[PDB]
Amino acid sequence: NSVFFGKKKKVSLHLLVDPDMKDEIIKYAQEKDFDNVSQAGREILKKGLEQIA
Amino acid sequence: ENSVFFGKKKKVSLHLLVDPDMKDEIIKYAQEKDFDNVSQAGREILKKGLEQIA
DNA sequence: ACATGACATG
DNA sequence: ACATGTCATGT
Repeated sequence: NSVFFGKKKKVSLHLLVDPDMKDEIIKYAQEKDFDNVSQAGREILKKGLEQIA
Repeated sequence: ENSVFFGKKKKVSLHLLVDPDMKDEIIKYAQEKDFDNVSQAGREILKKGLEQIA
């Protein structure tokens, strides 16, 4: 991850979520990701994905 | 308005950049489970992820 | 590049 | 009210 030559750019993920859900993600971002919400969203999505398989 | 009084919550925008590989995975899940509705797949996935945390 | 939203079509 | 995308502005 992070910066390096040829690294593929990220793609826009845009969706509507419940207020409570977005708030949990924001709190999580402030405590673990330096308030970077999109970073927090990826970590949580990754955690959600391994629960699928 | 009405639905509001009974607890129906208006959804809010979550906009973030994701690695192309992860999006392909959210999309494959949307295909298998939500009739390709990526937003709905993202909610279900995010919820499972949040359930870990707390 | 990336992070956030405001615009902008179906 | 949703779903998805592209612009635009400040990092």
